[PDB]
Parts: sequence; C-alpha cells; structure tokens
Amino acid sequence: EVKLVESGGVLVKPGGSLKLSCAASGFTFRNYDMSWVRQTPEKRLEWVASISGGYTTYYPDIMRGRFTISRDNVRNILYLEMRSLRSEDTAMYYCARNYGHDAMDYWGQGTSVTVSSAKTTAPSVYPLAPVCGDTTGSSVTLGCLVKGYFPEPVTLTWNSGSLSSGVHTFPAVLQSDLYTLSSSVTVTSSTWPSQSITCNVAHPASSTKVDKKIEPR
Amino acid sequence: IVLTQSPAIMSASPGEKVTLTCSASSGIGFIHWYQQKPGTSPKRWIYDTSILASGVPARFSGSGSETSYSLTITIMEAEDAATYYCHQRSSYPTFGGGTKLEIKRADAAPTVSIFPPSSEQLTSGGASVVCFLNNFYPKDINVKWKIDGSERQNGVLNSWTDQDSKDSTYSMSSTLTLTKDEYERHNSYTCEATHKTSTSPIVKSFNRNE
Ligand SMILES: CC(=O)N[C@H]1[C@@H](Oc2ccc([N+](=O)[O-])cc2)O[C@H](CO)[C@H](O)[C@@H]1O
Repeated sequence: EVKLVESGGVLVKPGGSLKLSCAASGFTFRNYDMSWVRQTPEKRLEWVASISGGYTTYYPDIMRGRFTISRDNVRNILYLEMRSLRSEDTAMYYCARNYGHDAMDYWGQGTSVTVSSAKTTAPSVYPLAPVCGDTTGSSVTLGCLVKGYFPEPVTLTWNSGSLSSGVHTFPAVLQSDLYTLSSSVTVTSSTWPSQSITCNVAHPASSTKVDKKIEPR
Repeated sequence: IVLTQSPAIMSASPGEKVTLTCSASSGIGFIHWYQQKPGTSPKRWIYDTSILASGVPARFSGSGSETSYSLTITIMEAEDAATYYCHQRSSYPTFGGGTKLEIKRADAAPTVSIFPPSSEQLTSGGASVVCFLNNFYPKDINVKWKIDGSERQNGVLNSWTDQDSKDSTYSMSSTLTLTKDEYERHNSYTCEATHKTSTSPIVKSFNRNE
C-alpha cells in the first residue's frame, strides 16, 4: 500500500508563490529519496527537484532559485515551494520516490497547477437535440456543450453514471482565456425520445453545478 | 543529456512486434522506461535497461547499452496502448518526449451529426453549430463548413478524443462560433466530413428552422 497524495494545486497570477504538499504512506518515508516531476499540458515530462533521505537537495539550473524541495521525515510529507510563477510552470506536479542508485519506482497521481491572468469564470450549459421527426431510424445522438469556463478542468456525467458505451466527452479547447467543452452520446431509437436524458456538469472553482435535460425538437 | 524518442506516435495491430527506441545525447549506465495512459501518473515499466517491473508482462523486454536503447513488445495487445517515456538519472534527470502506441484497426467512416444552437444559447446572443463526427479510423480527418454553400472556416473549435478502449476508433467535435446577428444573416448550414473511407463525403445539414 505505498501511497503518495499531492495537494494544493490551483490558479495563481504570474509572480505569485504556492506550496504543494505530497503525503506518503505504506513505506518507511525517511529511507527514500523524493522528487517532483511535472507534465506540461502537451505531455512533456520535466524533472523539477529531488531531496535525499539525508535532506540533500538536487535541482537543475532553470529550477534553482524559484523552487525549494523539502521533507518532513516524522509526519512523512514532501513539500515544493514555488515562487514567482511563469506560464511555463503550468503542469501536473507528481511527487515520486527512488531508493539510492535506483530510478523512481512509484509516482503519486499529481496535483494540477495553472498560472495565468484569467479569472474564475463559471461555465454556461446548453444541450444539443437534432430530431423533429427525421433520422428517427436506427439510432440518434444527443449532445451537451459547455462554453467559456476558467480554470480547467471540469467533470461531467450522463444520468449520474448511467451510460458507459456510446458516450464521447471531448477535451476542452481554449479560445482566449475561455475554455469550451463538448460531450455526446448515442442510443437505440427505442430509448429516445422516450427515456429523457440529463448531463450533470460541475465546475471546481465557481462550484457551479447546473443540470440540463435534453429538449425534444 | 537530451533523450530522443522517434517516432513520437505510432500504431500496431495486436499480435505484431513493437520496438520503441531511445537515443541519449551522451552515454549513460542505464535507461528506464515509464508507461503512462491518459489520466494517471507514469508507472515504472522497465528499469536498469533490462529489468521488468513487477506486474509487467513477459512480452515486454528492454535491451540497450551506452547511447542506444530499445523496448520491445513481442506480441502487441490492446492492453499495451499507452505513451512510453524513456528516462535517465545518470547526469541530471531527463525524459524522452515518449512514443505513443495506438491500436491499428480496420478502416471505419464516422457517424456525423449536425445540431443547431440550443434556445438558451440563441437567447444569450451567440450561435455555435456543433458537428459530432463519431467513431472513425484512421485518426486522420479534415472537416470543412459551408455557410450558405460558400466555404467558411473561421470560428471553428475542433477537439478529438483519445482512441477508444472498446472499439479503438477516434471521434471529433467541430463548433462553428458565430454571433446571433451573423446567424440571423444566412439560411443553409452544412458539415462536410472528408475521410479515407470514401471519395464521396458524408454531409449533414439544416436550413435554419423546419
Ligand atoms: C528523479 C531522480 O532520479 N532523483 C534522484 C537522482 O537525482 C539526481 C541524479 C543526478 C544528478 N546530477 O547528475 O546532478 C542530480 C540529481 O539521484 C539522486 C542521488 O541518487 C537522488 O536519489 C534523487 O532523488
């Protein structure tokens, strides 16, 4: 049960600081060297820092000055203090452990950092129904579009977990400091229009959670 | 020490051999391979060049020395489709850009669907017309719109999905974003889906209401 659990990833403006807490369990922490590795939105992995069992820090030159790796060996916790952030510092921040000469053997699931001058704007909810009596044949597709929210990410559902097959839920694209996110779903022409469907969507920051059943025509 | 993973994205049919390769800027004692799938941490997979992590099937092998390394799946399985980063920690830790393994399928054309704006969106004073080009293969598609027959390709927010777990097909979501003033200035709104499957496109349209 080796567990690593990252904390405190948020939005903050270019130039502000932030502390990430990674909480270890299921192995003698003080015997392991701990590292932060971040993944950029375009999926490039980048080593950030690493601290010895014996409290020796290691940094690459671009990370020195603005990052401080540190550990609590008694309440087993790892800490990254990030100061004066750029848009480059936007990524998933995974903590992970290596023993000695050995390479990292286990990564936490990571806390998410976004750093930009955009503001907590809530999403807007609109469904998508095409059929007025035509292509009422084999099957039909329904849609659920969310436009202009910040920050990312947002999580949705179809009837609070119902539909596994046929659901497509597309990755947010940025227009200009405004995220838009579509999702679809296919059904037998037997289940619609009969079983009316509602996509539940919830924004993390604004905590907004408006539901919207798919309309008839 | 720049690690270099060519190709950055590739495809193989279950049963085939797959050999990924990692080339180090400069010589290293050991390379290490991480498997990442979408919405997880990277998992350690092969370490110390050769040594398979616990859990990792025997089909996976890790060869190499000095400056060139390769990971070889003997018998590809749908299961193995993920991005595979290589990584060294001999000098300051670094990673490759990772090659991405996708599952090769038979060719499929898409279930296209066009939808005119919701009442609450048209209310707000901005039209967005959505086309769901769903469940095709290959990945490679281009969509073009025609606002009253004339090819208009501005305000178009395209978004693909990661390959499907069940059917191993790709799917796309096109969003033409006009204003109400603009939407109340045309009639025809069509959706040209061009793909490898036919020479003849798969169109789906609506002339505003009714
Ligand atoms: C992620 C990782 O692998 N981190 C580990 C790796 O970090 C290194 C290794 C080499 C250098 N270098 O050449 O300047 C700097 C840091 O080894 C260190 C010593 O073994 C620590 O265990 C550290 O936790």
